[PDB]
Amino acid sequence: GMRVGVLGAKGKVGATMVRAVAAADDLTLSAELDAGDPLSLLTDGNTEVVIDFTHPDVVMGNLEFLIDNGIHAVVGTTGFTAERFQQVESWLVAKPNTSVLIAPNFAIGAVLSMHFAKQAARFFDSAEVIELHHPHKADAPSGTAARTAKLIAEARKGLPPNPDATSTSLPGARGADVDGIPVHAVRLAGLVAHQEVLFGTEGETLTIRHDSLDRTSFVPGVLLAVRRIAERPGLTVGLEPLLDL
Amino acid sequence: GMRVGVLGAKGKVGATMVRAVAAADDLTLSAELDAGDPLSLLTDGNTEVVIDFTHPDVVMGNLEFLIDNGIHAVVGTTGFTAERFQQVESWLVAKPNTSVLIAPNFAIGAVLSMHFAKQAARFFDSAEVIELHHPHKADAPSGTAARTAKLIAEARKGLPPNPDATSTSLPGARGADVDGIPVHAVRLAGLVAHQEVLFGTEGETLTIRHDSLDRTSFVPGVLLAVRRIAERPGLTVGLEPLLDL
Amino acid sequence: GMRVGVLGAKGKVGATMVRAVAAADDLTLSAELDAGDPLSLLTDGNTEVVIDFTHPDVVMGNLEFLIDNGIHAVVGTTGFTAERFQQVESWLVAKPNTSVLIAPNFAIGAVLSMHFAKQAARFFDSAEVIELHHPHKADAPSGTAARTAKLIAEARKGLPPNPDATSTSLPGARGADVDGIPVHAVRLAGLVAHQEVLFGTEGETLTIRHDSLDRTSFVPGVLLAVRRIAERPGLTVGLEPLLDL
Amino acid sequence: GMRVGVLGAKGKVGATMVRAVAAADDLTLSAELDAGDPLSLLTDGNTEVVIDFTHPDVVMGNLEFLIDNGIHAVVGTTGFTAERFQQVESWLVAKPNTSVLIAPNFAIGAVLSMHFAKQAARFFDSAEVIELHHPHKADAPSGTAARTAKLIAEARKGLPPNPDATSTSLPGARGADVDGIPVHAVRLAGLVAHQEVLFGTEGETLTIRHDSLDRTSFVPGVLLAVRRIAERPGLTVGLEPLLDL
Ligand SMILES: NC(=O)c1ccc[n+]([C@@H]2O[C@H](COP(=O)([O-])OP(=O)(O)OC[C@H]3O[C@@H](n4cnc5c(N)ncnc54)[C@H](OP(=O)(O)O)[C@@H]3O)[C@@H](O)[C@H]2O)c1
Ligand SMILES: NC(=O)c1ccc[n+]([C@@H]2O[C@H](COP(=O)([O-])OP(=O)(O)OC[C@H]3O[C@@H](n4cnc5c(N)ncnc54)[C@H](OP(=O)(O)O)[C@@H]3O)[C@@H](O)[C@H]2O)c1
Ligand SMILES: NC(=O)c1ccc[n+]([C@@H]2O[C@H](COP(=O)([O-])OP(=O)(O)OC[C@H]3O[C@@H](n4cnc5c(N)ncnc54)[C@H](OP(=O)(O)O)[C@@H]3O)[C@@H](O)[C@H]2O)c1
Ligand SMILES: NC(=O)c1ccc[n+]([C@@H]2O[C@H](COP(=O)([O-])OP(=O)(O)OC[C@H]3O[C@@H](n4cnc5c(N)ncnc54)[C@H](OP(=O)(O)O)[C@@H]3O)[C@@H](O)[C@H]2O)c1
Ligand SMILES: O=C(O)c1cccc(C(=O)O)n1
Ligand SMILES: O=C(O)c1cccc(C(=O)O)n1
Ligand SMILES: O=C(O)c1cccc(C(=O)O)n1
Ligand SMILES: O=C(O)c1cccc(C(=O)O)n1
Ligand SMILES: [Cl-]
Ligand SMILES: [Cl-]
Ligand SMILES: [Cl-]
Ligand SMILES: [Cl-]
Ligand SMILES: [Cl-]
Ligand SMILES: [Cl-]
Ligand SMILES: [Cl-]
Ligand SMILES: [Cl-]
Ligand SMILES: [Cl-]
Ligand SMILES: [Cl-]
Ligand SMILES: [Cl-]
Ligand SMILES: [Cl-]
Repeated sequence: GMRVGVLGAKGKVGATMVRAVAAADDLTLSAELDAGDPLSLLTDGNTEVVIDFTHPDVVMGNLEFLIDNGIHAVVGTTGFTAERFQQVESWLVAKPNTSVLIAPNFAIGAVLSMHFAKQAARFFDSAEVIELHHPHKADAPSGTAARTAKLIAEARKGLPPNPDATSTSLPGARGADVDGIPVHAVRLAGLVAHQEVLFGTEGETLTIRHDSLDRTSFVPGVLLAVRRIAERPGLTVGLEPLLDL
Repeated sequence: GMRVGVLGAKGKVGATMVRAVAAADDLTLSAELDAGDPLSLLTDGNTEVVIDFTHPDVVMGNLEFLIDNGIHAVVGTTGFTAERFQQVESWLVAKPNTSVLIAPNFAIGAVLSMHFAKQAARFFDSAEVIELHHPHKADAPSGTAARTAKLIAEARKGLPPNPDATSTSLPGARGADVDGIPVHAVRLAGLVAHQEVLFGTEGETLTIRHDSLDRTSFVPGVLLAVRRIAERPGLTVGLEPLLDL
Repeated sequence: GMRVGVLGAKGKVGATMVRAVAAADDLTLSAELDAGDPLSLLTDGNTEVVIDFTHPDVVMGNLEFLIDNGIHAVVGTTGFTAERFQQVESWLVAKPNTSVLIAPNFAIGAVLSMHFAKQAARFFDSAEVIELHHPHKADAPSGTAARTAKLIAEARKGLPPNPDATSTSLPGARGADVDGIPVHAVRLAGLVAHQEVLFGTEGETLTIRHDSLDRTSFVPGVLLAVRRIAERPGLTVGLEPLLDL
Repeated sequence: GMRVGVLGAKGKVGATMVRAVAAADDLTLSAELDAGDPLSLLTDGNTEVVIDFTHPDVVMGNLEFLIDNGIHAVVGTTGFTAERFQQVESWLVAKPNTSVLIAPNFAIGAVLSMHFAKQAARFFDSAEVIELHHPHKADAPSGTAARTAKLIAEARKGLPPNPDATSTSLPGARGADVDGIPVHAVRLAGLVAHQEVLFGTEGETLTIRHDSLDRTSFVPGVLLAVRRIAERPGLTVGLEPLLDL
C-alpha cells in the first residue's frame, strides 16, 4: 500500500489521476491539492509519493518542497531543461533516499516514438518534429517534442546538419531550433496531444506519429512510475528506464 | 499555334515544362533561357508567351522586361506579395493588351485545397497551415501556404482570433504569422511539395492535405494558363479564375 | 420550448446527448430510453421529438413507432440504405406533418468533407475512402464512408472507373466496393471516429481527413436538427440541407 | 568487380536499376533482359549476380534458372509466400555456393518500419496495416504489408486477437486477414509506394508511415545486397539481415 497525493488535482490531467488513484486497490489518495492549497497538506496527510500535473511556473517549487520532505515525486508537468534537471539533482544530494521521476510523456506510444526516433536518426539526411496540442497548453514546443529533438540530435552527433537552402523567410516559419532540429508547434481546438517525427533521405520519408486522443492514455505510465518510484533513488528522466526496450 | 519561351529551362520545374511544350501539338518552343542568358533571346525568337520558374530574386526583373515587350507571362516562381502584385499592375497600365497570370501552385489538388480552405474557415475556431517541401527551396513559407493563410484570414474577417494560451516558448515554435494564421515550413530530403490545412473546433478537426509527388503535376495547369493567357488582359492571380469552381 | 426524448440514453453518444438536452435552455428532456424500455414511455412523457443513437438492428422499428405516433425524429444510428430510406418515406405518406432527419454524421468537419468530396471528384482519376473507428462499432463500413462513396460515384457518373491493375489478391484486400469506390474500414482501440477521402491523378493526391476525437463533436449538429426538425415535413437525409453550403 | 544482370530492365524499377549499375564503378552491366528475352542471355554475358524486378507470375521460373546456373540473385519482385520460399530453399540444396536474397522492400524507411512494428506490437491491443500504391501494381496486398503483418502477428503470439465488434458488413470492408492482422490495399493514381502501420490501445494510437516518393529510394538497398550477396550462401529474406539493427 502507498499513500499518493496529486498536485493539480482539478486540472485536466490531474482530475484523471485522482480517479485512477482512487480506483487502484494498492494506492490510497492522501491529498488532492489545487492552486492556492499549501504544500503542508501533503505532510499533514502522511503522503509518501506525489503525482504532479501543474504548470511550468510552479513545478520547481513543488519539487523543492517534496525533496526536502522526503516525498517521492512522479512529475508530468513540462517546462524542463537541463539546468532544471541539474537543480533537481543538486537538491537530491541532501536527500539520498528520495526518488524523483520526471517524464514529458507517460503514454506508451510517445515513449516508443522517442525510442524509434533515436534508432532511425542516423539513416536519414533530414529530421524535424511537428507537435500538435490543444490551445490551453502553456509551453511551446511541448516537453515531448523537445526531448525527441534532443535524442535525434544526440544520435546524429558528427553527421551533417539537415540540408536547407532557405534564403528568404518570414520570422518563425522554420520552427524553433532544438539542437539543430526544427520543431513546430500547432495549437488547435479539438486536439489533445499529438506528435509527428519526420525523417527524409533520397526519394523517401519515414514518419512516426503518436496521438493521445484521451488523457486516460497517461494513466498506465503514471501508475507504473508511482508503483516503482522508490526502486531508483535520485532522478530518473523519462519513463523508458522503467521499461524493457 | 503559339510561340512559348521558358525561363528557368534547366531548373527542376522548368525542364519539365520545356518537355511539355515540346510535346504539345499546338505550342512551339521559341526560347529556353537559363541563368546568365539575356532576355533579348525571347524577342529574337519572336516569343508570344513565357513560362517562368526561376527564383524570387529575379522574377520581377523578368516581368518588367516581358511586360515592356508585350510578351504574356505565366509565372510559377514564388516570393510574391501584395506590393509586388501592385507593381506588376502598375507596369501593365502602360501595356493594356498584355496578360500576366501568377500562381503559387498549378496542381489541381492545391487549387482545390485553397478553395476548400476558404469554404471551411468560418466553421472552426482554429486554423493553421503546415507546408513541407524539398530542402532546395529558397522561400519559407511557400507561396501556396502564404496564399492559403491569406484566404483563411479573409474568410474569418470579424471572427475571433485562434485561441492560444502559450506563455513560455522558444523563438519560432509557433510558426510564421500570416494575417493571424500560423504557418509552419518543413524542409526535408525526400519530399517534393506538400501542404496540410488544419481546422479545429470542439471535439474535432478537419485536415485538407495536398501532395505533389512529381513535378508532372504542375504541367496541366501551366499549359491551361498558357493556352488561355490572352483571354484576360492585365493581371490574374491564381489558377482558380480559369476554372469552374 | 420542446420536449425531447433520447433513444439509446445510456450509450456512448446517447449519454452525451442526454447531457446536452438537459443543459439546453429551450429543450426539456421528456424520456431517456435504454434497451428493454418500451417505446410507450415516449408517448407517456408527451415527447415531441426524439434523438436516436441506438443500433442498426432496432432503428427501423423505432422509426416505425415514432412516425405512427407523429413524433419527429433526429436519427444518428447508421445501417441505412436506399431501401430503408424508401421504407421511411412510405411510412411518412400516412403522417404528412411528421419530420424525420437521418444523418450518418452530425460533426461539421464530416459534413464539409462530404461536400468537398462531391466538388473534387471529377478532377481525379482515382478515389477511395478509408474510415477508422473504435472497435465497438457494429457496422462496416461506417454510414459516413458509405455516403461519401455514393456522393463521389454520383459526381463521377460517365467518367472512367478507377484504374486498377490488380491480378493477384487476397480476399478483401481491396476493400468493399460502394458504387465503384473502394471503402476500407479500420477498427482500432484508441480511436473515436475518423475518415480520409483520397483522390489521385498524375503526380499528385488530395486527402480530406476528418477526425472526431470526442463525441461532443456531434452535439451542435444534433441540437440544430432538433431545433429545426419540424421546418421540413417528411424525410431529410444528412445535415447539409440545414446548412448554407 | 562484379558482372550484374537486370531482369525487368525496361520496367519502372528495373530501368532505375540499370542506370544505377551502369553508374557504379565496381559493377559492370552484363545483361538487360526484358519480357520475351531468353534467360540464356545471362550465361552468354558471364553474369555473376542478377537483380530481378519483374512480375509475380515469372519470378519463380527466373529463380529456378538462376540457381541451377549458380547465378546469385537479388530479388525485389513480390508475390512471395512461405511455400515459395521453401521451394527456393529446396532448389538451393543442389547449389550450396549460390546466394539468393529476396526482399519486399529495399527502402530503408520500410525496413525500419518493419523493425519498429515488431518492437511495438506487444504494447497495443489493436494492429492493422494500410498500404497505398500506384494503380499499375499487380499484387494486393503488397509484399511489404504482408511481411509487416506477419511480423506483428509473430510478435503477438499468445496475446488476444484485435478487438472487433463488427456484426454487419459489406464484403471486403475489413481488409484481408494476414495471420489475424487486417491489411487494406489502396490503389491510387499519383502514388508510388506507401504504408502505414497502425497500433491502438486505450486513449492512444501509434502510426509508423513510410513513403517512397521516387524509385531511387530502392537503389541503395539493392546495391548493398548486390555487393554483399555472396557473403551468405543460401536464402536471405529481407534486407534487415545485412544491416545493424
Ligand atoms: N507527462 C505527460 O504525460 C503529460 C500529459 C499531459 C500534460 N502534461 C503536462 O502536465 C501539465 C498539466 O497539464 P494540464 O493540461 O492538466 O493542465 P491544466 O488543466 O491547466 O491543469 C493544471 C492544474 O494545476 C493547477 N495548479 C496550478 N498551480 C498549482 C499549485 N501550485 N499547486 C497545485 N495545483 C496547481 C491548476 O490550477 P489553475 O488552473 O487554477 O491555475 C490546474 O488545475 C502541463 O505542464 C502539461 O504540459 C504532461
Ligand atoms: N507555381 C507552382 O506550381 C510552382 C511549382 C514548383 C515550384 N514553384 C516555384 O518555382 C520556382 C522554381 O522552382 P524549382 O524547384 O524549379 O527551382 P530550380 O530547380 O532552382 O530552378 C530554377 C531555375 O531558374 C534558373 N534561373 C535563375 N535565374 C534565372 C534567370 N534570370 N533567367 C533564367 N533562369 C534563371 C536557375 O539557374 P541556377 O540554378 O543556375 O541559378 C534554375 O535552373 C521557385 O520559386 C518555386 O517556389 C512553383
Ligand atoms: N450520426 C452520427 O453523427 C453518429 C455519431 C456516432 C455514432 N453514430 C451511430 O450511432 C449509433 C450508436 O453509437 P454508439 O457508439 O453510441 O453505440 P452504443 O454505445 O452501443 O450505444 C447504443 C445504445 O443504444 C442502446 N439500445 C439498443 N437497443 C435499444 C432500443 N431498442 N431502445 C433504446 N436503446 C437501445 C444500447 O443498449 P445496449 O448496449 O444494452 O444494447 C446502447 O446503450 C451507431 O449506429 C453509430 O454508428 C452516429
Ligand atoms: N522490393 C522492393 O523494394 C520493390 C520496389 C518496387 C517494386 N517491387 C516489386 O517489383 C516488381 C516490379 O515492379 P515494377 O513497378 O517495376 O513493375 P513493371 O514496371 O511492370 O516492371 C516489370 C518489368 O518486368 C518485365 N518482365 C515481365 N516478365 C519478364 C521476364 N520473364 N523477363 C524479364 N522481364 C520481364 C515487364 O515487361 P512487360 O511490362 O512487357 O510485361 C516489365 O518491363 C513488382 O513485383 C513490384 O511489386 C519491389
Ligand atoms: O510533451 C508535453 O508537453 C505534453 C505531453 C502530453 C500532453 C501535454 C499537454 O496536454 O499539454 N503535453
Ligand atoms: O507554393 C510554392 O512555393 C511551391 C509550390 C509547389 C512547389 C514549390 C517548390 O518546389 O518550391 N513551391
Ligand atoms: O458514419 C458512422 O457510421 C459513424 C459516424 C461517427 C461515429 C460513429 C460511431 O462511433 O460508430 N459512426
Ligand atoms: O511491397 C511491395 O509489394 C512493393 C514495395 C515497393 C514498391 C512496390 C511496387 O511499386 O509495386 N511494391
Ligand atoms: Cl535543455
Ligand atoms: Cl532521503
Ligand atoms: Cl521516455
Ligand atoms: Cl502580402
Ligand atoms: Cl500591350
Ligand atoms: Cl488558385
Ligand atoms: Cl443503398
Ligand atoms: Cl402527421
Ligand atoms: Cl451531410
Ligand atoms: Cl505465407
Ligand atoms: Cl553452387
Ligand atoms: Cl527487412
